Amino acid sequence: MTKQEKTALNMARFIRSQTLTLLEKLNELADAADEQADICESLHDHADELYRSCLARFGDD
Amino acid sequence: MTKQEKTALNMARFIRSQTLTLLEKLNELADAADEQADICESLHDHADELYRSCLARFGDD
Repeated sequence: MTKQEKTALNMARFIRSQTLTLLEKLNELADAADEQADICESLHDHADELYRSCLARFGDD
Repeated sequence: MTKQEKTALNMARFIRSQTLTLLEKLNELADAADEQADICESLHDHADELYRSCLARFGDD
């Protein structure tokens, strides 16, 4: 892939990892952050979908 | 807010900022990352919704 695509792929990997870390933190606050943990769950799945879409488009090459 | 809520709010702010940076990068690659830029657009809006939900729940106090 190009260098510019590699930066974007690396950034998508990082965001997926940070949204998982934040989901864990919101889940640890239990009832105090319940709605927020539910939104973040969907955010993490959305981050994972973006990362896999970038890997598929820019990789194997 | 508590210290634990402040960590989660700060993390949600950071993720919102990183998803905007990644959206700009994917938009700069134009047709080469078009589907990915469309997914990331929705990701950034989702990140913004999470941050505003955390600010509303944990703030003004």
